Amino acid sequence: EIVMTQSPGTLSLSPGERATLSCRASQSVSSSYLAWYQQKPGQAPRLLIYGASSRATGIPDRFSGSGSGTDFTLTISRLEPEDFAVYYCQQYGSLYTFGQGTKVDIKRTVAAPSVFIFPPSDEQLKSGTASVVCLLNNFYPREAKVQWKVDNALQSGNSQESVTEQDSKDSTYSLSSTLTLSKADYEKHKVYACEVTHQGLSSPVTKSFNRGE
Amino acid sequence: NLCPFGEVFNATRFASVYAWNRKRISNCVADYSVLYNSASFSTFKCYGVSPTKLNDLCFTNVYADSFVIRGDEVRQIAPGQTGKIADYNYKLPDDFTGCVIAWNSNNLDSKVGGNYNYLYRLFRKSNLKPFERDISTEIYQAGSTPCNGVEGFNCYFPLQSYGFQPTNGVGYQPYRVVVLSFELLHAPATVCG
Amino acid sequence: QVQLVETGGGLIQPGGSLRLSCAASGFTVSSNYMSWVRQAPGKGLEWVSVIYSGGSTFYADSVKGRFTISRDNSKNTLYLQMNSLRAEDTAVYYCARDLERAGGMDVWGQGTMVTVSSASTKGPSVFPLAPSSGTAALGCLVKDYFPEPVTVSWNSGALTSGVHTFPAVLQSSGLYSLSSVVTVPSSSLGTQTYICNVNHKPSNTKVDKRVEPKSC
Ligand SMILES: *[C@@H]1O[C@H](CO)[C@@H](O)[C@H](O)[C@H]1NC(C)=O
Repeated sequence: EIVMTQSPGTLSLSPGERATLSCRASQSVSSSYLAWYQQKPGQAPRLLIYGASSRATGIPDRFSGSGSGTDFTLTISRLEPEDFAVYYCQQYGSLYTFGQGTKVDIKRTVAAPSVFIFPPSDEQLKSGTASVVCLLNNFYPREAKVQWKVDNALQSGNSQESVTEQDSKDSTYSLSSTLTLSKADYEKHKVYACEVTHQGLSSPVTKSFNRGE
Repeated sequence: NLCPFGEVFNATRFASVYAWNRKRISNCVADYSVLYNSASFSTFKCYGVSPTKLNDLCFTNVYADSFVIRGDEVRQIAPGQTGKIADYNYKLPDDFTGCVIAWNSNNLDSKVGGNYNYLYRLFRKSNLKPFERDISTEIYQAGSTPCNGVEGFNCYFPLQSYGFQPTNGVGYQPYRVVVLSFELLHAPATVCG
Repeated sequence: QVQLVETGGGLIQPGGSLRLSCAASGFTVSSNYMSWVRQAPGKGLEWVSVIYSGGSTFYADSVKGRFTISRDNSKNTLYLQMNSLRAEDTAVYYCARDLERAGGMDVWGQGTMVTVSSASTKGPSVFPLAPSSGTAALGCLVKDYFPEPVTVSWNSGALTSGVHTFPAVLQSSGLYSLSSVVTVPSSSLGTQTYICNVNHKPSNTKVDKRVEPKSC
């Protein structure tokens, strides 16, 4: 099993900058059997480069590719607004395997999230389950960590996260994290806290509430 | 005299797999002693025959087929295999009787910047029958519009280059392959140990 | 002129069976290396199966003994027969033409969605995310529905600014959960009514929920 690893996971650039995406094969493969594909949300992949450096039909000149052995590079010389998408590398010399992909981000200045915490509603509590919701609003870049605390006990394995696509006007992200408990366990504890870590925060920000208040 | 195995094994040039070379071995004694007891072979697998017993046998003729593939494809040079080589370049029969020998030749057959002399057939409408040799260069028609000898969309040159580079992984390095078929006919035997 | 169109996707249970079709135009299926490639929600591309012009077939380890690729030359169509389906086969399945060194995978279809679940159709329960006691945030938690999708609007479409409707998450129970929030001026909390409109057509469920500050 040849494993392809792409780097970085996310690339943040402005229109007109130069994009350089790297792909490393776990085993040496010929440049003859290397390809690069582009994918936009809701659309099928589209072949950009085959045989390590040959552009496919219709692919503009700003797209170039190179590399050999285990390391390969896709380069977008000057970025257009159309170029913001996800990019996958692929080897096709031993069946087919893809990399996990690299997303090209629209870059902007760092913006910290505004954090909000929502206790469960009484209606949901009547049905026997408690969902606590933490919202991270309008932040940049996407990397953000949410740490649920219940009576200062760090929670793990009982929450789920969701992230919006980059906003078309301010180019920020939003995240929602939900912590789910039984009502029986929800009423064993008092302080429910959500601690957010992000580049735009010099220190982690905590939003909390006390059950019964 | 002695069967001229050295002409086959120690040959300066080897053929591309799609145009694999065949030497007919007749009227000589063949000692397999050098071949089975050389430590210079990556692969030495025999089918229907045991190698030590080879010097104790007699056949009508022996066939020595020779070509270059990449390492990952040597497994396809065996009865009952599938893949681009076995299907479109060199096909062994299911009842094959003989031996497949292969060795790494990165020192000989690879070139910095790519050695583009060694080719394989990539496109073919149907599978090869055993021991069939297809040297066609007709443009391959992947659609319903005739190609008429010019490359283009849905119209591809059927042969492709390996492009052996010494930096390749061992699975992508060139291997020289010799297939020895020991043919049993109802006729006088001319090759013996 | 060049077109691959996939059909046959739908909802099916674990252990179930389904046959995907891919009709081709602009090239001949039987003349080409033809592949199926799948993409699970939010993940990357995973090759599934390939058929050579000569008839040889190959499969990814994750589908061996369960999937079978085939073709009909008369209808210029590629097929994927999928048996013993599991929840992880849930994905968009694309059908693609490969040229290897002669040009990679240059033609793709637009894909068909396959969902594999034990879950039965069920409408969402809608709960308020009440603003606490500058900027205020309020929302609706749309919980425990199946299958996708739901649509969420605010004030019957009048309120769009500052609205974020998040991608659903799939829960351990096999049911989906989603949240839609909006930030407004805190003052507005006194003068403006906020209602989220949740529509889930598969269960023909339509909920209008008002979200107001809770009183201390
Ligand atoms: C090839 O050359 C080597 C070295 O002289 C020799 O040992 C070998 O027998 C030759 N080839 C064969 C197998 O005839």
